[PDB]
Amino acid sequence: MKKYTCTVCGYIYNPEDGDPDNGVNPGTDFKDIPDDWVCPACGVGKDQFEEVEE
Ligand SMILES: [Fe+2]
Repeated sequence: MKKYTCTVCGYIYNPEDGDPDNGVNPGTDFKDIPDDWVCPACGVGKDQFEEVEE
């Protein structure tokens, strides 16, 4: 799974860690995160994130 970054603030979503305090368990691919989740650092929608190509 690839990491995704919030293109508004720079936060990085790492699938190995998830975002558990907001219901995203470690091991969740970004596309499977429920679509109403927002960036935990600035609050913008998932549509402002982009795949980080390794
Ligand atoms: Fe953000």
